[PDB]
Parts: sequence; structure tokens; C-alpha cells
Amino acid sequence: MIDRYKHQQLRIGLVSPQQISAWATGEVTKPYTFHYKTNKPEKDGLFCERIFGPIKSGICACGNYRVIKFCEQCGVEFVDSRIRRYQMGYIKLTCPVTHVWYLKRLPSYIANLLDKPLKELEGLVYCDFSFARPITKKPTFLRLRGSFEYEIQSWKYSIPLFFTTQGFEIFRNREISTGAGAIREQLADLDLRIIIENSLVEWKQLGEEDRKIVRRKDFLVRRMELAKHFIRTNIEPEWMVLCLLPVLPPELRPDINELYRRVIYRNNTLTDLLVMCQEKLVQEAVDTLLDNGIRGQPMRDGHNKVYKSFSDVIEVIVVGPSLSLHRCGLPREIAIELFQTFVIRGLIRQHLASNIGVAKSQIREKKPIVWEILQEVMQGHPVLLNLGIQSFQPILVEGRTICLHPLVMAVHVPLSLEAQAEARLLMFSHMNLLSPAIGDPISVPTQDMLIGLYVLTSGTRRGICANRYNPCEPFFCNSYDAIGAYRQKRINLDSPLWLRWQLDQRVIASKEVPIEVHYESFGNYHEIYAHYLIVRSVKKETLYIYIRTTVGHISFYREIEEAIQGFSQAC
Amino acid sequence: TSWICRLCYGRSPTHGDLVELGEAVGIIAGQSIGEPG
Amino acid sequence: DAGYLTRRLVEVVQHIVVRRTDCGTIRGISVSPRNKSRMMSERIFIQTL
Amino acid sequence: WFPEEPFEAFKEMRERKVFDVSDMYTIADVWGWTWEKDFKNK
Amino acid sequence: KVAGRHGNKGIISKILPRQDMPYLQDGRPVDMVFNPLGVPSRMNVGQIFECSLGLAGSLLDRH
Amino acid sequence: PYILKLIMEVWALEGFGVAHILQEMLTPESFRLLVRELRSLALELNHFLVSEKNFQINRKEV
Amino acid sequence: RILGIPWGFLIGAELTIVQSRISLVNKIQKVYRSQGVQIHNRHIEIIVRQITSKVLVSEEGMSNVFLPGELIGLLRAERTGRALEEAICYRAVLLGITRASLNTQSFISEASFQETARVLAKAALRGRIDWLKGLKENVVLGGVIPAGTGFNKGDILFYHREFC
Amino acid sequence: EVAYATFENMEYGEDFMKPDTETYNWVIQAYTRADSYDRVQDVAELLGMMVEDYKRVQPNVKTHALLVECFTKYCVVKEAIRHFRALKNFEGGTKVLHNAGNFEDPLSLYLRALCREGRIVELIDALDAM
Repeated sequence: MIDRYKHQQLRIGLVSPQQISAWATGEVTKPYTFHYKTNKPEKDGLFCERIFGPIKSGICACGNYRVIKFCEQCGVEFVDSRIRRYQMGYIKLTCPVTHVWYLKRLPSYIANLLDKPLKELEGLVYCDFSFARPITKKPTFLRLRGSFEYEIQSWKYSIPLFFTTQGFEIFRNREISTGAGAIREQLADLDLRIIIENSLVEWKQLGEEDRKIVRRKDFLVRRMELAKHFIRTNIEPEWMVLCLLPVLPPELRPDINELYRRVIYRNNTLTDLLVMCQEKLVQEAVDTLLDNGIRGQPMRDGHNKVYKSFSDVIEVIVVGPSLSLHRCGLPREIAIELFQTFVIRGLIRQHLASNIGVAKSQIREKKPIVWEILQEVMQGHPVLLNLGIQSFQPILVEGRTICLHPLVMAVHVPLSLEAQAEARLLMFSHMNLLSPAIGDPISVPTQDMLIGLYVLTSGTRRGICANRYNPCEPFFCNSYDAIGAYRQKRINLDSPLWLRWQLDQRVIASKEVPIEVHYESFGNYHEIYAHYLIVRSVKKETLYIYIRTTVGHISFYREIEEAIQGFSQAC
Repeated sequence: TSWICRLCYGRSPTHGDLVELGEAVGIIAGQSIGEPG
Repeated sequence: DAGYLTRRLVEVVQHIVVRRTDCGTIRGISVSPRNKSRMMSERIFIQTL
Repeated sequence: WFPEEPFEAFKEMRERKVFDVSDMYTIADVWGWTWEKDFKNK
Repeated sequence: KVAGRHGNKGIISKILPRQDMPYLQDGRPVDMVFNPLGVPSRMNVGQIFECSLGLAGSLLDRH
Repeated sequence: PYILKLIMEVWALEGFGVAHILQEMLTPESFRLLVRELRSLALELNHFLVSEKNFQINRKEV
Repeated sequence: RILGIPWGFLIGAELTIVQSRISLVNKIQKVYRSQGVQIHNRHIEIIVRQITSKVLVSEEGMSNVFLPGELIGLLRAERTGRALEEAICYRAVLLGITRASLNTQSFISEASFQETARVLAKAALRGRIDWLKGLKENVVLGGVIPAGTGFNKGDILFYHREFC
Repeated sequence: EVAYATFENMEYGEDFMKPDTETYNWVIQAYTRADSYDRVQDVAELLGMMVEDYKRVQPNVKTHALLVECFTKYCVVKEAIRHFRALKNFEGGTKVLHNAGNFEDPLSLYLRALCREGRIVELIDALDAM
């Protein structure tokens, strides 16, 4: 047949600054959590109602109420308060910061894409370094290149004075730059197609020519693999440097709040100055918020606790022997809670309760009509008990405990008809009689059940355990007479007897010839075996069988035979 | 390696017939080895 | 130690579902009852068949 | 254990039906590419 | 839940009238019936010594 | 004697093939909350449905 | 050194993989059978198939189809060898069940198993797509799993009578 | 992926549903003209599956034109040359590869890739076919 096709996909990607803004609009600009006096969310704070929505459904910041678009006085949208679980905000960083995932997690992605060692690239972010000629798509006129650990002497006084400060700032961040912003300019100016060709030719040169050549080859394959994925996707490599910082919705942060406060505090400080030392403080704080435990000693609060980042965030029964195999017993106190919705419906359906409110009071007050309804709705409704989890048909029992059959706390009630069908037709304790491991039976009798069968079928004593001296029993017409004699204490459970047998010879026994054959001269002969006697003739076609057994063996045979016959008659 | 067919798996142990379409036999194999640990 | 192994075992094959009647393969695994170097157990060899 | 010797292991692969010469074909010889032998090994 | 002093712990599953209980040759019904299969697997024979000696002490007015 | 008185489930459901019972016992807020936490790391996780009839892509509201 | 192109790699990988599967199943079944635990070989063969179903593209095999050091399926590598001569050189690799669980077709399954941050960082940079074929993928999404009951999507002649 | 799901329905179905040459051409064409992501590995595995079905399935003119177009786009030039040689023997031939100038004109891309790599002897043979 034709498959019922179902095409669903989910993808993750790095997010542009534009998408970050589109999520929020929404800018959090103040490090305030909650006002001390009014105990209200601070305006433009981490819990602001401009940015994340009302804390009360339909109630605005000023207190105006409307039935469930923006208030004229405050601007709160008159919607459900649940929007605070899903509404994002964002922080506008004065200086771009690298994403710690793509810089510090070895192997570094930014370092591999730029073909610069992480050491010479980490100092550009956390040390007092500067990178010359960050870009290559615009005119430049200085012969500087690479990373400068110190500062250029002429670049401090002579060059800014010669071109004037106002005219110098225009082309300043084109000859030599610093911070994570310099990295973003390198990423944005990368020619990804040049990377592939340069990596391929360098890779082939090393092939023509021991622990470094192999390692450098793996570096080149990773770099050209990385460039190819950027080309065929809509992910820009410059998004690895964050310009905006998305802010988690307040309801998911009722640690993270303090980390947000630190980022806002330093970012607000940096924009007041407008320095490089302050940029490091902003960049380091964002690293702590995104993924701590990547720089060495992580940030710790005053109570000697290491701050958790987002990377840390993402990373009685009583036996009942009379029960059937497919049934279980539930107490009234447990059953009425599990089935309350059905008891309420049954009361309304049969007009014993006018509505839902009245139906609750009768359950509350233990009105006896409740228990009649509870028995009705429970019938035919299986529950799941947690082959650790199975499905049983519950029955109401006296007492306060859950009663389980001897071959077996969470109780689940399937609600939908689809779930009720699965429970009855797939999870019941009689279509799962074989284990999947090798196909063995699961519910074999054990312990006291097994001892009872063993004693029942341990037959008569034999030989020197039956007779004190070397010998140099009742006959029963049918098995019911033998069992009846046992009930009247005429024989014991293991006393030997002869049973007239009117079926075929189906007695499991040692494959042995007769111990003795008694052959009468008129033609009849008796064949005496270890467990049965067969009477035959050379004149007639007679064949009479008598089995030497006990009522215990008869009882075991009858129980299985009557079980099979009883089930057949009932079905 | 992302799925198996009825004939390559064979008979079901719990049901006696050839294994049915839609059976999560990977999870069953995982339990059948982990549980006797 | 048993639970950690069970979690890893389930994880590696969690996606395997019986999805076709017959993949139409031609290859098969050959099994021989009379290897010349060791008398294979009969019951075990039967159970693997 | 398959034999450590290569040509013995090839023989055991055929005896146990792991791999035989009926599996040795390329796109050139099953799609009738008779001209490709002219462009190779020259 | 009940327990002896030999790690023999049990959960009460059934309460019977005194006329349904097994009774001794003096006619007295017993108060509790424990499963004897719990002893060999748990290997706590000390409960067997204690129960016998407890019966003797009660009849002899001894501790 | 002296007697005193005292004071994987998902895998099993999958092995049974009871897909609708499993859906009930799990239910979405678990996944919607996951998307927001991933958004805090500048990652977006979009769920798209491709129609098997007209091949039009629908972005689910997550 | 004996066979040529897509025959040295193809036949060599078959011999290694077949030998590995035979010894892996025997070793596992030796442990359980000494403790008296009976498990059908079906279940063990399913696990071992995942361990021995991958090849590693050799360091010298560079092309626009495969890159050296790439992990590709054994069946995919066999089929490409018959159809191309583009330096598809590969060796069979034995992946432990942990390493095999982190090289699947679903980044959601890997991220919920182990090393979530490393899995998500790599997938996000290439815009990875999960088509939600497996079971745990759909459990996380809260849908219906594609198995069991979820498998395979679950007036003329009036007013025209005889006047009479 | 939409076309590949239908192909899998056929490849692992009953005998009357098995893929024919046209079935392979449709699935190959779906991957060659995919909007995003690298698909050259998918095409090369489908080609290997088609070759394994040689006793029942044989190529036609569209099979080679699609394969020349795919390998040229991904700059697997040596494989595009093998399939162009097979395309020459089919009447019509290069006109099918030209696709009336649609899909970035695969005929011109094959010629450009031969020129860019100094495979001039192959380039002249391509012009003879045209």
C-alpha cells in the first residue's frame, strides 16, 4: 500500500540580531528587579510590564481592569498574564561580545574559521591586545598587520593629531581594532569561497611531503567543512559575535537574575563612559551568564556558591490470593479521587445531582448514592498500575489498601477512548503471558503455590519405605469415586489405588516391558507394568487398563481438565 | 540500519507469529538485555 | 551499573521499528551444525534457529 | 575465526557466503560502458 | 507492618475471626500465622529458637 | 515470640506500542519552555510541518 | 595491497565487519550463558548491528563527495564505491554504544542523551534539521510516537408528479 | 525528502511497486534541484542503488543528463565526464542537458567547468556532441 506520509522537521540555527529584536518587540535597560516600597515590577526592569506583560490577567500597571489594546497611562497590553512565560526581552550591548560556545569550547569554531590560534585570539578578547588590519574590503594605508601585544606609539599621538580626532574616528576601526568587535569584522569580511580553495591547496601540499602534519591536515578539513556549511545555509558566521542579548521571560526566572543584573550594570556603566577594561567586564559577564566553568575558577557569590549558567540549566500493597490475574482491588478513598470526574458525570447523567457544584457536595458529604455510581463507572474502565507497569480491571474492595494478586505506587486512569482501548487490548495481564527475552512464561506458580503442587503430586511411598518386610489396595470404578472416598477419609492423599481407565493409554511412564505377564490357559493374559495393568485376550478384542495412582495425581489431572472444560462451556 | 523488516527479524516471542508492523523491537531488545543485569 | 547499561542500550537502538514486510535482501547468514573443531551444543544451536 | 592469511580469508568468505565474485561488478560493466577501458590505464 | 527481632518483617494482609484460625491441641487459636518459607531463604534460625522458648516461658511463668 | 509494631516507564509503554497512553501520560509546556531557554543562548528551534498534499510549509506556533 | 579500487576497501570492510559481528555476539553471549541467562540472539544482533554499521573515510580520501575523517554508513559507502571512483577510501570502525548514540540522525536525541551543549552548538552552526523519525524525538515534542498504534499515522422528481 | 519517502515506499514494497528507470530519475532530479544543503552524497548513494538493480533497471537519456548536471554543480567533474560520455550515445543528448536554458543552464556549466580545469580534450569532445 501507500504509506501515510508525514513530513515534519525541526531545525536549530544561530540567530541574527534582527531576529533577537523581532522576538522582543522590548529593551531591558535597568538592573532593577522589584520596587522596595510598592513591591511592584520596576519600569524598564527585568520584570517590567511594558516588556513582558501583566502579572495579573486583564489588570494594568495603574490598576485599570478590562475583560479579556494598550493602556493609555502605562501601556500594559490587556491580555492573559500567561504571556510572561513566553515573552522575550533583549539587552542592547554597547560593545559586541563573542559567544562563549564558539570561542572557548575546544576545538574553537571562531579560531578554526579565522585560522588563528585561540591563544592569539583570546588575548584580543580578554587581554590588552589589538589586531591590525581587521578588514580587507576597504582601503587602508598603514603597513600594520597581525596582533600587537603592546600599543603602537605613533598611533596614540601623531596619527590622531595629523588627521584630527573627528576625521580619525571615521577610518580608525579599519587599520587596527580591539575587542570582540574586531573579531566580528574579521568574520563579517571573510570570503568563505577563498577559505575552501586555500585549505584545499594547502592540504594537497602536505600530502606530497609527523604529529604536526597530520594534525594540520585535520585542521584544514574542519575549516573547509565549516566554510561549506555557511555557504549552503542562511547562518552568518558573524552571528557568533553577539550584538544583542536575548533575555529569558520572567516566569522562567522567578542565579540567572543576578547574572542579568551584572550584565546590565556593567553595560550601563560602559555607555556612560562613552573603557577597554570596562569592555572586558561586559564580555566576561556575558560569558558567565551563557556558560560558566569555561575560564577556570568560575564566578562565585558571597555565600561561596558557583553561579549556574544557561549551559548548566540545559544540561500500601497487600496480597489478594482470590483475585483474578486481570483484576485489582482499589480502596474507596483512592477510587473516588481517581474516578471523580466520572462520578460527577454519572450523578448529572442520572439526575441525582443538578449540576457540577451539587455533584461535588454529595461526594464531599459521602452521600451513599456516590458509592453506587462509583461501582458503575469503574466497571469496564481499566487502570494502569506502576511488566513493571500493567493494566488491570479495578474492583472496589473494603479497607484502605490496594489489593494485588500474588503474581504482581502510581495509578493512572486512561481518559480518551484511544487510551482505554490500548489499556484493555494491549496491556492486560493475559495477552502478555510470554516474556520477550526468550519466550518463557511469566506467571509460573512459585513459593507456596509450587510447594502445594509438589506435595499433591508426590505419590506413594515405595519399596523399603512402604513395607517393613520383603513381600517375598482399593479399586475405583472412576476418578470421582476415588475423590469421594478421599473426602470421606477412607483413603489418604498419597495412598496407592487402582483406577479403572476408560481412555487411551496416556500415562507418562518409563518405557519398560512388563514386570510380569500372567497368562491363563483359556486365553486371557494380564500384563503388569510398574504403573498400570493391562488385561488382554487371544479370543476377544478386549483391552482393559487399570492405573496405579493416588488421589493427588487424580486431583491434579482433574483440575486442569475441568479448567479447560469450564472455560470452553463459558465461552 | 534505521529500521528492520518483518522477515529479517522473524517470529515474535510474545505472540508466536511473525513480528507485526510497528513493533518497537529496538526498545524490546534493549530491555531484554538490560533487565537480566 | 545495570541501570546505566540499560539506558545506554535502549538509547542506541531506540529508533529501530519494524517498518516493512520485506526489505528484499538477498544475503543471508550461513549456520553449520557440524563444525570440525568443536561439538556445538545442540539445544543452544537449536535456540539460535 | 577467519584465517589471518588473506587468500585463505577470501576462500572462507566464499564458503560462508559472505562475498563471492557475483558481487564484483561496477557501473561500467553492468551499464554496458565498453568505451571506458580506453580512457584508463594509459 | 510488624516485625520480630530477627529481621523477620511482615505486612498484615488478612484479619480472621478467632474461630477461623488454626488452633492447638489445648483448643487455643493462634494469633498470627507466619510463612515458613521466609526462614530458609533469609537464614534467620534465631526466630525458631525464640518462639519455642517463649512458649515454654509463658507456660512456666518464666522470663 | 516477641512481635513489634512499626511506624523506564516510558520505555515499557513504547515496548507495548501504546502510543496514545504515552501521549496522555506526558501531556506542550515542556517543549515551549525549552524553546525559550534555547532562545536565551541565541538559538532558535522552529517546528515546521510539510503538507504531504500540496507541499506547503507551516510554522507551528511554539 | 592485493585488490584494487572499491574492492580492497569493499572486501576488506566486509571481512572486518563480519568477523567483528561474530566475535562480538559470542563474547556477549558467553557472559550471559555462564550465568544461566538465556536471551535470544535476535536482541543481541540488533545492538551489534548499530556498533558495526559505520566506516571511517580514510585520511587520504579527499573529494567533493566525502571528506577525510567522515563517519558514513557502511551501506552508503558500499553503494558509492560501485558507482564512483572519486577516492572513496574507508575503513570499518567499531563504535561503542555511547559513541554510536552521539552520531545519529536526530540532534534532539543526542542532546537529550549526553553532552547537550556540545551537540547543540555544532548543530546550530550548520542549521541542522531533525526529521523526527525516531521515538525519543517525538516523546520530547509531546506527539504520538511512530510505532505501535502511532505507526503509519494511526431535488428533481419532487414537484414533478402526475397531476391526476 | 518528500520524493524520497515515496521512493522508499516503492523500493521496499511489493514487486508491482518496485522502482523503474523513471522512478530513479524523479528522485535523482529532486536532490539535484534541492533548495538548500549538500545533496551530492544522497545522489551518489541513489546511483549505487540503481546500479545494484541492473538486472531490472537500465538508464535512459534523462538519467545521464541529471547525473551530469548534479556532478557539474558540485564540481565532481571527473564523474560528470563519465556520464557525459554515456549521454553522447543517446539521440537528442546535449539538448536534454541544456534544459532549454533553465536551472542555470547545466549544459553551459559543464562546458565552463571543463574550461576552468584545463580539460580541453574533453571540452572539444563535448562540442562535437553539440
